[PDB]
Amino acid sequence: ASATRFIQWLRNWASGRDLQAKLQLRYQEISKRTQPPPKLPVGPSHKLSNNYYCTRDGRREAMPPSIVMSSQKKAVSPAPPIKRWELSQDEPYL
Amino acid sequence: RPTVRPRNDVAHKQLSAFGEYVAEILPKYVQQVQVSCFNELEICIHPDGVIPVLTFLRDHSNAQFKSLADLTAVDIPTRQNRFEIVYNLLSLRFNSRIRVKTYTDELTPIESSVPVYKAANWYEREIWDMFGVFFANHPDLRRILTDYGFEGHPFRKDFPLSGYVELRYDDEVKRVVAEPVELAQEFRKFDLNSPWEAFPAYRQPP
Amino acid sequence: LHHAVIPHGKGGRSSVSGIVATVFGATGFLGRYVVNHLGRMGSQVIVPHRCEPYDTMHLRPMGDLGQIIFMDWNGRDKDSIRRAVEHSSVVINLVGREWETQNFDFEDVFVKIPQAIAQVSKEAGVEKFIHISHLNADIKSSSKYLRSKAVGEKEVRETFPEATIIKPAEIFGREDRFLNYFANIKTVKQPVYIVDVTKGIINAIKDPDARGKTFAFVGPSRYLLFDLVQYVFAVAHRTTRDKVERIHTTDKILPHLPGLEDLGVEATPLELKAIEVLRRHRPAKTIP
Amino acid sequence: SNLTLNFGPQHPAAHGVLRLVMELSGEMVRKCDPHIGLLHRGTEKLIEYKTYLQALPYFDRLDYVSMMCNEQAYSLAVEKLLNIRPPPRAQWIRVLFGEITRLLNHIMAVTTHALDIGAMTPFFWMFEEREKMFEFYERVSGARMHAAYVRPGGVHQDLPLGLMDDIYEFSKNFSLRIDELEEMLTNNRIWRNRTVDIGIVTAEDALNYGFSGVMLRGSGIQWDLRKTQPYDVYDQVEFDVPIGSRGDCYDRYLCRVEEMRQSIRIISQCLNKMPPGEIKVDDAKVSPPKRAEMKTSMESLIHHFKLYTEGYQVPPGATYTAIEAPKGEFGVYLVSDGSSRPYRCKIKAPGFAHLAGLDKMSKGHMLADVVAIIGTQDIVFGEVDR
Amino acid sequence: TYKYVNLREPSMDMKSVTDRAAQTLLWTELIRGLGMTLSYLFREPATINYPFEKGPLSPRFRGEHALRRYPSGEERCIACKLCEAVCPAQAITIEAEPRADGSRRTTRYDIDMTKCIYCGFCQEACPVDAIVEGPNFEFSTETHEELLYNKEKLLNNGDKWEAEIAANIQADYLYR
Amino acid sequence: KKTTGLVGLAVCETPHERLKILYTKILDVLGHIPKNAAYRKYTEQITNEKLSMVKAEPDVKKLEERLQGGQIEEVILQAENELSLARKMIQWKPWEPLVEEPPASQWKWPI
Amino acid sequence: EDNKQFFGRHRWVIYTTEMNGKNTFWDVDGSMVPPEWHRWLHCMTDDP
Amino acid sequence: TSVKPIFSRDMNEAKRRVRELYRAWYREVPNTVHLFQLDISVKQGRDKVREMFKKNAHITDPRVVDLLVIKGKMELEETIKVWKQRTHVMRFFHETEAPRPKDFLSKFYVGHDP
Amino acid sequence: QLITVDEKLDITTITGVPEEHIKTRKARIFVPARNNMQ
Amino acid sequence: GEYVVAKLDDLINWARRSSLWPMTFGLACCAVEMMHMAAPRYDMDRFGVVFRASPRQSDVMIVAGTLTNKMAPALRKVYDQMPEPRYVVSMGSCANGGGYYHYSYSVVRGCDRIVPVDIYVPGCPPTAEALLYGILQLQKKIKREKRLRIWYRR
Amino acid sequence: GVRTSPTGEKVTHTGQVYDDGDYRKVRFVGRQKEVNENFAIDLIAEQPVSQVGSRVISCDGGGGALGHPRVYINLDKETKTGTCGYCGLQFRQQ
Amino acid sequence: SKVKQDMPPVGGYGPIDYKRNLPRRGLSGYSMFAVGIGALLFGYW
Ligand SMILES: NC(=O)C1=CN([C@@H]2O[C@H](COP(=O)(O)OP(=O)(O)OC[C@H]3O[C@@H](n4cnc5c(N)ncnc54)[C@H](OP(=O)(O)O)[C@@H]3O)[C@@H](O)[C@H]2O)C=CC1
Ligand code: SF4
Ligand code: SF4
Ligand code: SF4
Ligand SMILES: [Zn+2]
Repeated sequence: ASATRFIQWLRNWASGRDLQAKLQLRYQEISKRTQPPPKLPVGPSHKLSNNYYCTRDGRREAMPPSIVMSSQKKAVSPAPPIKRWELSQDEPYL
Repeated sequence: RPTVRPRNDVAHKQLSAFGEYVAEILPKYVQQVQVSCFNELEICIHPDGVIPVLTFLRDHSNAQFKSLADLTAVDIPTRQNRFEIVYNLLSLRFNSRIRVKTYTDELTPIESSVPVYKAANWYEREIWDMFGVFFANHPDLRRILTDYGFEGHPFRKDFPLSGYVELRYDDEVKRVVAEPVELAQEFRKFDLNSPWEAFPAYRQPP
Repeated sequence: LHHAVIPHGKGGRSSVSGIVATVFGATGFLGRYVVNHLGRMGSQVIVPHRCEPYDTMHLRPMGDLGQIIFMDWNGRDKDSIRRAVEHSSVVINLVGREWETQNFDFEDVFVKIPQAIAQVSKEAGVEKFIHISHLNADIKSSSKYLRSKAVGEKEVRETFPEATIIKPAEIFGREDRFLNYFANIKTVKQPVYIVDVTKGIINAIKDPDARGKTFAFVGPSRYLLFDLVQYVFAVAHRTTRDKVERIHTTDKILPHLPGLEDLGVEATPLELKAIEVLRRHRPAKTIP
Repeated sequence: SNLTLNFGPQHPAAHGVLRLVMELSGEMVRKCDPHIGLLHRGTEKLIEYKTYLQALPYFDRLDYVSMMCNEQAYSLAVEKLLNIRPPPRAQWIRVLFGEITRLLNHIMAVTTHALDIGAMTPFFWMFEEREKMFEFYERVSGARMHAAYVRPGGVHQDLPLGLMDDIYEFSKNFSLRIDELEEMLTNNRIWRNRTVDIGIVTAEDALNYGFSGVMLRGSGIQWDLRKTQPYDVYDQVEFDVPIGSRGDCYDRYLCRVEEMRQSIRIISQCLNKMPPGEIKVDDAKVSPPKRAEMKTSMESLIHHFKLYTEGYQVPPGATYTAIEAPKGEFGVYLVSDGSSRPYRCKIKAPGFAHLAGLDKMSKGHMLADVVAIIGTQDIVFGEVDR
Repeated sequence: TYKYVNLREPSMDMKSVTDRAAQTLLWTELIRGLGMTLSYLFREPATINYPFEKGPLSPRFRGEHALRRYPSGEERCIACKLCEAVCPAQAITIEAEPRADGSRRTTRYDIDMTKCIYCGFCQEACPVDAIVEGPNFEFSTETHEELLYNKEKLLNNGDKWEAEIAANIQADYLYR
Repeated sequence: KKTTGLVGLAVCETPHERLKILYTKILDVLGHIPKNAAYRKYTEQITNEKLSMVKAEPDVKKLEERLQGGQIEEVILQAENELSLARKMIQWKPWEPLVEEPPASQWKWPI
Repeated sequence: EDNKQFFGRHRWVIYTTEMNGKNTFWDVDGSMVPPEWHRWLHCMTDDP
Repeated sequence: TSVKPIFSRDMNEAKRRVRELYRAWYREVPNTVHLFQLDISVKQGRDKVREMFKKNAHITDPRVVDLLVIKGKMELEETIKVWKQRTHVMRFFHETEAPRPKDFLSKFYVGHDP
Repeated sequence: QLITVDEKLDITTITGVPEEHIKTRKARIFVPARNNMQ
Repeated sequence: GEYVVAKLDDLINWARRSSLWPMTFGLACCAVEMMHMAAPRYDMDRFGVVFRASPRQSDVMIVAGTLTNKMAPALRKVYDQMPEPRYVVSMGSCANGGGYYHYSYSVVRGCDRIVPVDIYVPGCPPTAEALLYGILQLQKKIKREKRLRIWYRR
Repeated sequence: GVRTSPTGEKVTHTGQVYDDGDYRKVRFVGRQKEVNENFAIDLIAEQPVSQVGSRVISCDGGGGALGHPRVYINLDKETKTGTCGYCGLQFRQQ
Repeated sequence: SKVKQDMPPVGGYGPIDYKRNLPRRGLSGYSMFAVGIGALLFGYW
């Protein structure tokens, strides 16, 4: 931040950029190192009623694998063919 | 339901249909086909079928599993064939993954799949090193992870966590030496399993 | 036995050998093998040193965590000697020098210092005492070194009657001043391997019979000095007035004293280990 | 003649140590035989003696340049087996720090590649940027590297107040830093001489040899798991996948530089779309309760006690879960036997298959090119050896 | 969506061909690189003057361990062993018995700081804020043995650093 | 087309002719497989479907869209792969009955 | 402190020349900062 | 009792490979002693080879024998190509291990192990 | 093609276990008793 | 006499602690924090600790990461080839005593089983600043050496 | 409440001290035995008993969520105080 | 008390550049060669 105006011009010209607008050294734009206390929200299971665990028990909804064939018509692929990607409109060529 | 992972029945149905497809085409080798509740397809095969099944899945136009994601082994000592060989394949054409599993024991070799996937070269060296499964017709089978002269296969369930030997530098012989392992603090085994059943859906019959 | 010094384990690095040893002279040629062997089996080793801590670093990896303890000490300060041996069950004296210096003469290192160590060890209640003398110690030697070895050998026995005195021949090994001495440049020599001397010292600690005895540690074969020097130059593919006098003293034959065999150690032939020592510098007939 | 490469360069390097046994004829390399296992630490066996939570820090130490991305891969695998879902705010935080981690990895990959080729200066400029990103890690987790922040169920703690403003200030200037790096390298004829047409791999070979990530896209393959098999909230952000045309070291370098720019583009959307709410799944049988609840409610105390001693049980099953890690496809084949400790955890490191292809890629090149090819694969031996 | 990083046709008109010949013969793009390093020469360096200046840290920082007390001076630890159970490195060793006044307190509390991975799971697991990772990170030693902390060392760390530890916990406890 | 975009995959001058030959060879090879083998029934079905599209569509861009197998040179590569597989399937004969059943508890998880 | 300096150089300590009986004129180290100042010097807080 | 072979279909075929491997190890020992500058003699090295072979002399399963030869060849390749270092070769001799008691009385004095 | 092996299965020589921990160990095969506290 | 030996010790100690050329064994993640100590914020070069140093030109070895059994002989060899005076800094839990992998079959439980160690830097990883504190602590260890004082009194 | 044994070695708050013939005290020669001087058993005994009106009182160690889990203490017995099982504070019904 | 957690400012953050920016500088090929040749001619003269 404290470079002389001549030195600012020299390193701007040499680099070809406006370095002063995006200095890699941090000054006072950063957040204060002491912040006000948070007050964090609670999740959707924080209820006093209509909140029985057996209605929101993901672990107990898991099942053993479905057995399709055990050693005890149109052809198919494992999924539909992937759709061809589109060229970026933001910038197709670097 | 915010905390529960949502189902995807469309993919479950697609994978089931393709599972039957593979079983119908390779009945000589396929022993079981299952789709997990989170939509993953596993083809369980006889070990003789490794090359035919993998080749089919790589080259068939309705499969095209061109990429071998991972090849590994699992040790289950209670099984007559304690080693389960797991191939995780990926198809970029159909944006899908399949898993192929076979089995072997300590003395029965498995055909090397290097001819199907060049990726298999080192994966099979690692399985040989860590589990002691021999792969027939492997171009260059030898240890890859363990130290030279290391005895045993550390990923077997009956290999001790800290092994049998440990190294130190000895001034008298002016070299690093190997000696039987002694620990200043033994690893403390914990019994964590609750005596109460957790998941009724997986209860085995008495 | 105090409960803390009952042996436990399998004789390895993390084991407890029950030995609590203070090794004076541990930073030298013989001391590094003695400390290593003590640390191999999980002994507590106290290492009083005169040198800079930098010169003790090679001893650090020789024991498990906490098993090697370093202390400062002065040869002429008895309080520093007492602090080192106060808690030990054995004291090993390997102090010595092959030359004299301005501050320490042969009488200082081979008489006054060993006597002071032995006296403080007895006053401290130390049970065992190992003292290294020399096979050719004699009060009629042309060598001031060997004369002092004899006087000190007598004072140690008087002060610590239960001391185990060991009298090795010239010792050969990687860090010796014997084979290396010849590779850098009538009499009959019986050189003894460093590891044999070390094993014998370790066995004298564990052997209750060795108390009060004097041992002579010698190699298997006797070599005419000329044949020995020619052999060294062949294997190698190629000083002070006192040192020359010592080297030209014929190794005394003392059949009355017990040797390595009595301590369960098998003397290593020179020919087996000659290459090991002299490889970095790149068979003599014995006397039956 | 036979020759062995040194374990590592004579300047600080953090990729690990490699024993490369080579066969040469004149200047040309005829055979490359990497000898690894020098950083094999039996991670996969150690995990079997840990609860699912206890094993999470092991993933920080695999590809230890992409810590939180490795955490994400393991967390997703356990969440899948648990059949639970992390809350939306945690998913956005995971994507935000996943892309910050991608920046950390790509700086290390590009600048140490240049440093080993002799271009020392960019390493110093861009590692000041890495130092500032280490501060973001430290402010959310208390650790600069091995955060252990992303866990099954969400993240450990919410962002501290004021952190997102600082991430914005950093991101605002980063593209300029990339431009300075490109000024040094992109058009440099010496850099192009060291990278152009070096280590060419065909699209067909790259697939069969098990390659992933930039090692595929450099050869024109249009594949990125964030696009094709999206996880967390990657389907909700816009970005482009850079694709190469020559399949050589230079194109892969361009892909990594452009990916850094796309990571900034994603970070920008994450900073603006961050939702409110809780940051770990509101299921106390999986995620521990808040400390205030643990100290007041009987149920919360029990669940806290059990989650930190036994840990949660995972339903029996096996999953292969993969993500687009900065080095490529990073996956875990995780086997649960129904208990609170995993039965088997195989780790798929993208650098494992990439390094296995070093001999193929180095054919017909000179000794100095071997250094360039190792750099273009971006190999860290924590993930290779595990 | 994708983009090409290197799919461009150089123009073959004479003006463009001569631009590339000028770059080849006159080293223009090499001169440009010299401009960039010159500009850095005149930038203020990023170096700080350690140990007089220190790198910034946050209250959450995981540093040297300490055992804490209540305001009355009683130890917070009640030997529940949750920290010992969760520790991923098995770095913690605890023994306990009834204290002479009947209290539930430890007789051994060891942390092997060379096993520890400084992960902070112990302080997450602790139900009474007894074991914490403090802000200190400058405790390197000359011997291995000095890093095997016993209970007295950890209590001394708590008494040494409590002033900072308490303020840091005050700053972050609402995020926990 | 100047380039396929995939390194090592050359452009094909005559893709319609190349596919017609390859798909015809595949159908010829499948004739040596038993009529009841599922591989023959399925492979013939998809091969005939693609062969018809090649005959219906003389525009490569519009043919590529119909087939949905990437670039036309990717379709040709996949046809060469299928033909290679078909020849190998004749020696493996995977339509035969299961070579052997696994031990009773081989695929039981958890144990 | 000097808040015109960039973050990192904006706070510093000039160590005492003697601490706990040790001559620290030339030999200084980071462990000499007491905990109440440790927090401020490392920017864990804004208030000294 | 019908199994897939590794290499040899019976013990006679397996014993041919064992003898071929012994020949290769026997001829390698002099080179190993020179290359690694070992302090052991060639006779000591060849005696070590014999001892390692002898300890497996009781096997009667051709598959187990195949694996032993497979591993023995791997060990030889490590030695010939000098992938091993001096320490790895000398690990066959356990020079720093103190002899462990064999008879009942010696074991009884030193601990509880059988 | 398969071969015939009538030997009793034994892998002691190919597991890498030291002889001391094969021949002097006593394995106990049991179903653990219920923890009486629960 | 004693005055001249005392000052010569100060001069040689000053030269050696002011010109510490490190050989870094970048074994695992700890090496990353070592690179950050070389990076601009800390710039170890400004203390005289050069960036690039050959093993035969080195005065201090920094063991930055896990030491495996497979790697231990090679690390010892590099230490043995170091010209004296030579010092070893153990950085991080793995190097200090095995750390997270202490109970692994393939890991050396502390590099001090292979080489003598002068400074142990704790952490997993230690921060770049904690490593720099350790290097500064080694410098003060060298400052306390009395090599000529000991030699004079021999 | 530190006290030195007959050999001069301080006893810790856990009662540890090497006895007379224990070699292990050699580790402290030239160094020191780290002993914390603030014995918690003595410090908690200096706290006054708190006089309360109700039969049942609750303690959370003070500081709200920065204390210990909140427990409730019965004060019916008049022969002794109610002692908090976490922090050792004592209460008595008045 | 209202919920207070780290959130973006109302209206979001300002734009963040990410595309490559390597500005063009210097003369054309013709101009540079002319300058170089003119320098030689003056030197020769
Ligand atoms: N080597 C041989 O061939 C034989 C040796 N011996 C005896 O074995 C013992 C050791 O042999 P070796 O180890 O080869 O001798 P070294 O000279 O190799 O070691 C000598 C030891 O004595 C210490 N020492 C020497 N002078 C003093 C002193 N004035 N004050 C304090 N400590 C001192 C040295 O410490 P620092 O390192 O500080 O100098 C060193 O530790 C000696 O007693 C020697 O006489 C007996 C017969 C043969
Ligand atoms: S920080 Fe982690 S590794 Fe260290 S003691 Fe605590 S739980 Fe164990
Ligand atoms: S420190 Fe905390 S978690 Fe550990 S035993 Fe004590 S009270 Fe329990
Ligand atoms: S101590 Fe921690 S950071 Fe260092 S190598 Fe080991 S795991 Fe990685
Ligand atoms: Zn209380």
